[PDB]
Amino acid sequence: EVAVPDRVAKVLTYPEKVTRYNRHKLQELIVNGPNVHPGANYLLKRNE
Amino acid sequence: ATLKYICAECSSKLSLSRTDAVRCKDCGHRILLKARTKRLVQFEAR
Amino acid sequence: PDREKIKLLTQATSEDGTSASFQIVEEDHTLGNALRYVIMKNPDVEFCGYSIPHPSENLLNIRIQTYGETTAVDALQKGLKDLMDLCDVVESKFTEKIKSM
Amino acid sequence: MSNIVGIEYNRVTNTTSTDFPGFSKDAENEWNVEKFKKDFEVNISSLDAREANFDLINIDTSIANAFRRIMISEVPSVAAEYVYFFNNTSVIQDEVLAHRIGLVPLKVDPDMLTWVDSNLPDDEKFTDENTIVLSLNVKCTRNPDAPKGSTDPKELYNNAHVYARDLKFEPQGRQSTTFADCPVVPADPDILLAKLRPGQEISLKAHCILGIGGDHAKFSPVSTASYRLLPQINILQPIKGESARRFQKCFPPGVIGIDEGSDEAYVKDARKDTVSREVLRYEEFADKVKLGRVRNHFIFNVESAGAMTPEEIFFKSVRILKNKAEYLKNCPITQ
Amino acid sequence: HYAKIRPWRTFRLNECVCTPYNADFDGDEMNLHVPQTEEARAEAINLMGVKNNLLTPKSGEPIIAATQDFITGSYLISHKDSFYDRATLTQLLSMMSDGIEHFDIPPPAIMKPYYLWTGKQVFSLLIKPNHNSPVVINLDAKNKVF
Amino acid sequence: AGQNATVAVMSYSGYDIEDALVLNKSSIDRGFGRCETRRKTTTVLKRYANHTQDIIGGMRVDENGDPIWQHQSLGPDGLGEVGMKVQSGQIYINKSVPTNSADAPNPNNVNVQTQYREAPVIYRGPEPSHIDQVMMSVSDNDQALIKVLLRQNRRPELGDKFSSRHGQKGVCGIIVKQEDMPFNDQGIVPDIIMNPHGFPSRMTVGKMIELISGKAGVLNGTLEYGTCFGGSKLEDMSKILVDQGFNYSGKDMLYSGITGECLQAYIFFGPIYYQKLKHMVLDKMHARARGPRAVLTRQPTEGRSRDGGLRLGEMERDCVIAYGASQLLLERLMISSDAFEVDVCDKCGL
Amino acid sequence: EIALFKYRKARLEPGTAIGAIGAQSIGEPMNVT
Amino acid sequence: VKTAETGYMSRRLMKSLEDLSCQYDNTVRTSANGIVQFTYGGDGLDPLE
Amino acid sequence: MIVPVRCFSCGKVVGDKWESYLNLLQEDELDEGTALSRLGLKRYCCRRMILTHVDLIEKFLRYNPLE
Amino acid sequence: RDYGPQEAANAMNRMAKLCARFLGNRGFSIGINDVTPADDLKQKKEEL
Ligand SMILES: [Zn+2]
Ligand SMILES: [Zn+2]
Ligand SMILES: [Zn+2]
Repeated sequence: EVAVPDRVAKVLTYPEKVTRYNRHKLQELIVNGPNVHPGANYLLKRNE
Repeated sequence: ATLKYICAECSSKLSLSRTDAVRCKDCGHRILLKARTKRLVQFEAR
Repeated sequence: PDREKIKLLTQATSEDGTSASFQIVEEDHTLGNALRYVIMKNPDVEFCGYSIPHPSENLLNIRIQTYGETTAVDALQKGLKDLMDLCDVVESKFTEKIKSM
Repeated sequence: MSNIVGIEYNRVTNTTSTDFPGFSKDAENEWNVEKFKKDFEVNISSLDAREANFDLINIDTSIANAFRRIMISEVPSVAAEYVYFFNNTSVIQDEVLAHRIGLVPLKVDPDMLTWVDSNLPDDEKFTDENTIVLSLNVKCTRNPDAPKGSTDPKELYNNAHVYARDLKFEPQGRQSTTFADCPVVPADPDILLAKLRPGQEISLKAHCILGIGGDHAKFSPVSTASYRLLPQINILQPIKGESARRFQKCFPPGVIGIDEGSDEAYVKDARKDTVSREVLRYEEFADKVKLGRVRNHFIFNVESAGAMTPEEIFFKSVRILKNKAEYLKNCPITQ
Repeated sequence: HYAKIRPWRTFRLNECVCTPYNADFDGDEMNLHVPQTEEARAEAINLMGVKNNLLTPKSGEPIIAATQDFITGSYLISHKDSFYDRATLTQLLSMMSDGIEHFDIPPPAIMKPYYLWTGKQVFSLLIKPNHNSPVVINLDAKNKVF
Repeated sequence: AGQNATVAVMSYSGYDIEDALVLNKSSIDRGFGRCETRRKTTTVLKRYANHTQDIIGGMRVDENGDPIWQHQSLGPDGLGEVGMKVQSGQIYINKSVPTNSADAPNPNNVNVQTQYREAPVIYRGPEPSHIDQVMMSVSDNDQALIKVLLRQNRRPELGDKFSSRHGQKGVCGIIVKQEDMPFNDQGIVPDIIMNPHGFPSRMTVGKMIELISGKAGVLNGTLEYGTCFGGSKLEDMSKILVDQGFNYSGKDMLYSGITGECLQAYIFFGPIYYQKLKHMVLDKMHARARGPRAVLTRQPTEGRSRDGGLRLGEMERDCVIAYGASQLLLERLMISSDAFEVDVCDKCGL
Repeated sequence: EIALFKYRKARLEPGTAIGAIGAQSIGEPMNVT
Repeated sequence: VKTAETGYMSRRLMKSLEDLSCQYDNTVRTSANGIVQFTYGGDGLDPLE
Repeated sequence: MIVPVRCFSCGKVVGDKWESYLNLLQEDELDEGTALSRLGLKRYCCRRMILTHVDLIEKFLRYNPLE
Repeated sequence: RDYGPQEAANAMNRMAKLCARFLGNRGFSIGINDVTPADDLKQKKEEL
């Protein structure tokens, strides 16, 4: 493992394609918003 | 006082008109600081 | 009573008392290094020891693995109720001598 | 092992408590009480107002060390935290100086307050009995009396040295009559919060809350609370003669002492000694003297910030750990 | 590495992995790269990860292990002079794993004038904590200053 | 330059290892090793050949008597003001250029010279800060000049290079609280606590004498000297301590804060002078999601300041080849840096 | 069992790039030179 | 002074050796699918494990 | 700058005694170690800061506004 | 070499979380007297 400071965890993001298993995380994970850590910031719809 | 700002050497209260001069009215000495704001400010000691 | 202080770890328990691992949220050595001293001298109790998982996180893991006969939780229940009585005595004998001075 | 720690020249020995039933073949010395109560004792050396030094005998290391830790933190106290500046011109940082008031102790007894609540911001946080507000303002002017040039920078000016004495108290509704007999005073009155020269002025009112030790040292009710573990010097052979006289100079003065040249050096007393283990470096004293400290006997000294009497400190420090244990008992174990 | 999030700010690795990096701490700087596409991840931890790359490419020789404190501290437990007691040992054999584990205490080394457990045991149980940990070893070696 | 820190020499925690110090809460909080920092932002005001002066006017203040938060921290003048906390994306000096400044001056105007493009300099930084002092002045050539300087006092956060002034160069590890780490008889708590291993392999005993000389100093109440080929002779240092109760050599007993039982080995501590360095971490931490790209290569720009992005050198890039990862490169030197669609022509490829 | 198992497992696993590991292997770090 | 030379040593030592792969014949071969060697080191055994 | 208000280890308040220290030295000329001792600091980390800590704030007050 | 990595690194994890937390709670240090020559190696030091 590498302990990572959350303050670079807020701004360093990983892409995820939400499909069928992820919703009740992710549909929740958005409502946190980018300020609090366990959350998301950018979002991209399938409509490209 | 409550007015705007100060000389360097004169250390004198100086209020300036909009685009008036950069000089200090009293001394010929030029540079001027800006005096402390009367507005409240908050620190947390810890 | 708030239901978050002790959480019995599902992962380290076995069955029928014996082993168990309790994590006590919001604590530090101040308690464990005492509580275990009462626990270890309980005749049955065998393995009782604590550690902090990581200081930047606040948790106290404590481990009780005893013989058969009485139970994991029953141990910590008892011994804790004993660590009560100590402090009760320290106050008793102490505040008495200080009053007489 | 006979509760006497080994002292050597290169090490110590025999540290662990080892009182518990189950390390021996014959398991005795198992808990209960009475076996404890009718054993355990306590003594005292001296009590001043802001300091106490007393003695605690025949309990193990652990729960004592608990009292040290929990004492230097968990007994709550009250110290200035938030600071509001009405301007400031001081040469001292408008940043730092705030930090200073944050630290200075205060003589007021807790239990006169209730814990601040995290939520409900602003007007619902700091409320009446929830906070002791402190007010300070001082301006410096050239003293019209000026005996001579460049003399002591006190006569030259007014109040150029601000002292913790300067912090006043501002009561409020219900706030006056409750402390009327116990008006808050800034602990040790004389402290340098700031130095400043005329033309400079500081006006600030700082809210003072009820904090907890481990969060910041400025909440520690105790300057220094620790326990020296009682030394035991014990000798073999009379070791008398001349060099016995050297033997006492080997230790710090009080220590042991010569009774007679024939009566050698009896041990006058322990607990004056720093356990500085010189007799071991001098060789020839080697075989006839060994050093020890007894795990049961805790010399225990506690300072105070002036917050309250240390007898009170050590006292409450217990009932914390107790109350904590019980609060753990009555919380059922979730699965 | 599997990343784990904590407070303050700095990259905290485990000391054992300092040697591949020849990481000195002191003031040196790192680089933290997340991958992006879903299949570059499974390329990373699985292939390029630590566990499987525990060795070295050239010598087939362990390049990650105890260094500095870990050696000497281990040494001081391994020191034939040492002993412990069921309270002290119990707590060690705990601390070694923060909790979480079921230890079966083997028979104590000596019996009578109390009870003790030699350091070779409290360190031995490190290897085979449970009876179900499927680790059985055996070996000979020579440490230095033999 | 430095703090004089009362410092054990011991292995503690397990956050120690190579050169990495371990500090002390409730100490660091008592005013140990606190820093400030001062920056200047010069904004020169200059007149343009159109005879149009770049103006500092400002303070929009919508909706009933208060400026927008993005603004705030100014005051009526439009310039920044003294002593007020300024936070991230705010504006500590409002500035606007004229729009037509580079046009051809003609002897033709009536009404509007007044169209301004406001391009105020924004504060950006990971922390708050404070505006202590601002300076309005005139340069030598008679053109308006404004200079403000910002300050912040950094608490010595985890990850901050310290020195022993003796060649030890290290970073603090876990910041322990107070209760933890040894104390002994006086009650004192070693403030910095330092890893032993560093001394033998670096083989520097000078410091390890400096500690003795230190503890001997503070007792007699005298600054005690030392110097190249000279200095206070060590063997008398003993005599000064031994009568005052501290071991003839620097070692002394201590009680592990955690347990509370005697530390099974002696420990060696006294005053040492630990100076704190530049390379404060809050400067040096760096991160990027997707930032700006240079016009020419359209791949991320360089270093701190401008914006993020880091280097994969051919010296490094080879590494992943040895592991054999194709997909990690194609993610790396392809997708994540410059992903680009070129339309080519099969026939006569271009 | 053990022996020849450790053998059959210890072999080039096809597809590994032995060139790269080769270079990075030699990489670090009377009178005759 | 010398480490700056060592870096160049490794970097160039790669470029000739950079792509050399072990195919599924256990015959290590070039980019262009020539053959530098038949078995691996007379052995076929990865030096790592 | 100013004498700190507690040491960096003990937590005994040193803020006070700096005045009484220097006064006690200049008037009533008396040696350092003996001075601080009857000034009431036995623990040495409490003591260093009295002994250590050059006072800059004077040398910073030459530069004040008014002069 | 026997059981595969997931167990190996498990061991070392326990190593760390042991030696770390124990070493302080016992303690170790250096000191001058440890580098101090005592009689002896002075006598041999001069003559040799
Ligand atoms: Zn003027
Ligand atoms: Zn074409
Ligand atoms: Zn102190």
